[PDB]
Amino acid sequence: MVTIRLARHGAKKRPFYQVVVADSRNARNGRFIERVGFFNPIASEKEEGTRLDLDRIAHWVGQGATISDRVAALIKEVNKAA
Amino acid sequence: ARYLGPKLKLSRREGTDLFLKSGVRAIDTKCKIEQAPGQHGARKPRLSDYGVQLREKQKVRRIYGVLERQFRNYYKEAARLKGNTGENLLALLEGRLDNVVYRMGFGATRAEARQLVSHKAIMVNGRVVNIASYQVSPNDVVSIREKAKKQSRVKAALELAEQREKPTWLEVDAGKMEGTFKRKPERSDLSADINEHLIVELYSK
Amino acid sequence: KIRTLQGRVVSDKMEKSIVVAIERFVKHPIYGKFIKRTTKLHVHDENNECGIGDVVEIRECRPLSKTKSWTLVRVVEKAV
Amino acid sequence: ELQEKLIAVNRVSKTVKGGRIFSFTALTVVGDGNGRVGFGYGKAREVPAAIQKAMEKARRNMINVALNNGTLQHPVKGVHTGSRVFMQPASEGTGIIAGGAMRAVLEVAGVHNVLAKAYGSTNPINVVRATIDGLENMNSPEMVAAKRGKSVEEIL
Amino acid sequence: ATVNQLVRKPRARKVAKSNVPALEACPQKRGVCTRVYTTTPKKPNSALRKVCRVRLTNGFEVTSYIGGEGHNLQEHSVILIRGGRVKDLPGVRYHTVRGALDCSGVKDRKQARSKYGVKRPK
Amino acid sequence: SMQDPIADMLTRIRNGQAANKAAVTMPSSKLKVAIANVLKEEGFIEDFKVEGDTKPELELTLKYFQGKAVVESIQRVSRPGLRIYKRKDELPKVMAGLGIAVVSTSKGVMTDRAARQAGLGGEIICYVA
RNA sequence: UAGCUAGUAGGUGGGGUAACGGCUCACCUAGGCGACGAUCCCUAGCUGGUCUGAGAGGAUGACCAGCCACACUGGAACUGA
RNA sequence: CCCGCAGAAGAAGCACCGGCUAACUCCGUGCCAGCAGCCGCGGUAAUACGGAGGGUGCAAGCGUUAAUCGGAAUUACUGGGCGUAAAGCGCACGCAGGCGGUUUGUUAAGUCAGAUGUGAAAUCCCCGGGCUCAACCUGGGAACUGCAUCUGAUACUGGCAA
Ligand SMILES: [Mg+2]
Ligand SMILES: [Mg+2]
Ligand SMILES: [Mg+2]
Ligand SMILES: [Mg+2]
Ligand SMILES: [Mg+2]
Ligand SMILES: [Mg+2]
Ligand SMILES: [Mg+2]
Ligand SMILES: [Mg+2]
Ligand SMILES: [Mg+2]
Ligand SMILES: [Mg+2]
Ligand SMILES: [Mg+2]
Ligand SMILES: [Mg+2]
Ligand SMILES: [Mg+2]
Ligand SMILES: [Mg+2]
Ligand SMILES: [Mg+2]
Ligand SMILES: [Mg+2]
Ligand SMILES: [Mg+2]
Ligand SMILES: [Mg+2]
Ligand SMILES: [Mg+2]
Ligand SMILES: [Mg+2]
Ligand SMILES: [Mg+2]
Ligand SMILES: [Mg+2]
Repeated sequence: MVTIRLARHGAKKRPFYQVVVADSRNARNGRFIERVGFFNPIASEKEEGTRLDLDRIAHWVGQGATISDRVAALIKEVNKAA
Repeated sequence: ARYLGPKLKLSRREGTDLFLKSGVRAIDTKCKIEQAPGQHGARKPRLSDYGVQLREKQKVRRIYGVLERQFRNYYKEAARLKGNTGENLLALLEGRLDNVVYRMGFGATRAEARQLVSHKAIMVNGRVVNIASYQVSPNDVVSIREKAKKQSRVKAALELAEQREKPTWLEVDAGKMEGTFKRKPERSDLSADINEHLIVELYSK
Repeated sequence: KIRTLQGRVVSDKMEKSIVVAIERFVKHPIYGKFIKRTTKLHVHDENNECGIGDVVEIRECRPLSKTKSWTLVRVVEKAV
Repeated sequence: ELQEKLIAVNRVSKTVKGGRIFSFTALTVVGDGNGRVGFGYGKAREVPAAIQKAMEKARRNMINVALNNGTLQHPVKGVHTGSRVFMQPASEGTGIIAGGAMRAVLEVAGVHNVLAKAYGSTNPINVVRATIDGLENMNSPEMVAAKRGKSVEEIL
Repeated sequence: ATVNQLVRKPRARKVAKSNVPALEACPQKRGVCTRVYTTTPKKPNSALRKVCRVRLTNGFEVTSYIGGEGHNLQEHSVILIRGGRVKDLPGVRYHTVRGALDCSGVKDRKQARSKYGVKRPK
Repeated sequence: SMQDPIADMLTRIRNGQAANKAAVTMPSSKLKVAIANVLKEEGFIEDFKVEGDTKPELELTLKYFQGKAVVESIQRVSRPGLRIYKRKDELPKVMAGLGIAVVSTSKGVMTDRAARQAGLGGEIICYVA
């Protein structure tokens, strides 16, 4: 039901996703419960590129929230690089 | 989107040398600078206050080669920034890339500087910047790429710039054809014949 | 510590029911004048004690009828 | 050193048995751009004579304004007949934001940054009188501290 | 003026009325010309102004002025009208748009060509 | 009927200054005494005193500097028909600090400068310039 | 547009609902709302916001987002969390 | 996005010029034709009609129309008036309502101070970052002037008692 996934903001051809925990039934860019970070696929050097609040994500997962595949890969990458 | 007409006609109508010619000759030897253009030029126009404000704004615009929409955006930004609105507007205009390359001397006029910038002769911080209105920041380095460093107009304009007065907020090496934007200029460094307050009032009407 | 209101009984002509009036002193949004405003409530009073003119403390509770959702707590200045 | 400015010139008339007689009136304002300003009203048969007489009359009867660095000490209100004027000090660089008569008087008196607005009738003569009156009935920290028996630091 | 009085009866705005009601807040309207004729202006003017009575697509019948020097307008011609009143001509509150559906551009114009629907001469 | 004694007091002060009277007298109350104390400490009147056991009369000795009246303008702000209350942030600046507004805060009546320094709001009795 | 309201306002009991309840029924009481605008008529999706304005305000509710209502017109239930 | 070829070669229009409002002369017409936001123009010298030259303002746009706010302090809370300009009921009594001389005590309702929760994100604003710049996108903050609760102050207003 409650999931953690990416909402696609930004401009044409330059995506910028917003990692938010939301009810699965809502629209992709629609109603969400909480924002837990961001992910810029076209990020350049010296830019964060990916910021995830691991504490809140852990809280929601413990409450039963699911993690979309891409968000899982982002979490893996973050915990592997740092 | 660019004024392609006679430049000395503008200089006469504003009644002042706007530096639209290279400076090899005198503007009095190139035109009748004392007479406004057109058939009824000898007339003595008793321009009103709105007239003087408009003439000042047009003088600054015709000095810098900036159209009205972009100039008004400049004014909005300057008024938004902290400090003094007129000095901020003149600071932005001086921070224009065309203006910078003209000041350092890789161009006889600002039209020639703009032509270089457009035709990709100029590099800021090592990258070719095509956009003429690009705002150079303090400590930026503006150098001419070699394939246009060979061009003779650069050399001739450099000699003319050495002939002219030198800016105090820019440091240039002609042999390397590179310059540094040391700091934002001030009203002490900007020509005191401009009256920015007229422009401020005009755009606040 | 329970959120309660304090008002004046306006009528007691119903069985196990009174209509109190809470008076609130509120600044007018536009003109800044402080204007008196009244809200009329129906209050459930078991034992039918409260008479017209009393000052009553009321607490909001679960619905008890179509229009009654406030219940009596105590009576202050029971003298009419 | 006195900057001078003509605000308005009008053609008034006086009906006589033989016809109409048209004369010209000129309102001018003079000032030293450093806190002294006066206005003059001059009447003549011709415009040059009228402006000359008005300039002389305004060069006389000047008054002193307590200017603080080219700006007003505090908001002032002025009124003469049906013209009511409001003047407020403003930060450096805003320029002089005022209508024509107020613009002329303040520019010649030396105020460089001020927010102004005229209510009621904008008849130039009364607007000039009202703004000059408001500029004159303005008190500075020095005089206010002296008047209340305090120090300027005590007044802040 | 008293605060209490304004509380009991707030300031009530004067309701603006439009000067071109037959347009119904539209920039232009199509109509079918019902009678082309000439009229006489109010004095201090003297001329023969060209006007047309038009039935609009929303049911209104209105008088519209035909500016310029020369019109091919006759009965049953479909024209486009816009707001704008001819001050010295009572009852006329609209203009016909020259260069629009059937109002042809006035011949032999070199200025205000966009205002009179005249193409650029070659 | 007299329904704003504070406004009456300010009106007597204004009229006495316009009529070049040495001193003015009015019926006393503790709010009036507090206001007169504030005016005296801010230097707008030369002195005040109270005379009387059962019906006290407040006498204010007014101040003139160069022939002209010291109080240039004084206007009641909060009035019975419209009470004015201001939070500490929105306390007014009268004549850009050259004058003083008398504010009644929870710790007594004081000037706007004193209330802003003490971090308090309150009712706005009057402006004095 | 100055009076509106008989399930109308409240109460006891039964039934009904996932849930309180005139939600419904029987009986009893004669109430309830209204000049702080009830009822009636006209217009209208609401908001974050957008434009303007020095501000207070005025107009406004396209796109984006939250909520509501509708699915040719009127009515009704079934399946199902 | 970068590199190479060719050659100024493929690329300037719209409105206006009597005052308000920046920018004026000639010719044609002659209360006609026509212009017009307002004032207004035209009856034989028209800077106001039509063309030309010149000029002014914007510029891949420029004008006209429609609509909202502003200017309009012209519904005035901020911020208006009522002898004669529009505007004090013929006059009085008076219910509801609005306002309340002075002192002390108590309460803490209005009022003020602090804290907590909330005031979705986006939007506006500030400091930065990324698209060659800008538009645009975006990190953080501030704001969301509000509401509710708790703890205090009691001057003023309100309640109560004398
Ligand atoms: Mg463009
Ligand atoms: Mg119910
Ligand atoms: Mg005289
Ligand atoms: Mg007027
Ligand atoms: Mg039951
Ligand atoms: Mg509808
Ligand atoms: Mg305004
Ligand atoms: Mg609305
Ligand atoms: Mg079922
Ligand atoms: Mg002119
Ligand atoms: Mg002629
Ligand atoms: Mg319009
Ligand atoms: Mg208004
Ligand atoms: Mg009036
Ligand atoms: Mg009358
Ligand atoms: Mg009478
Ligand atoms: Mg009292
Ligand atoms: Mg309290
Ligand atoms: Mg950048
Ligand atoms: Mg942002
Ligand atoms: Mg928000
Ligand atoms: Mg008391």
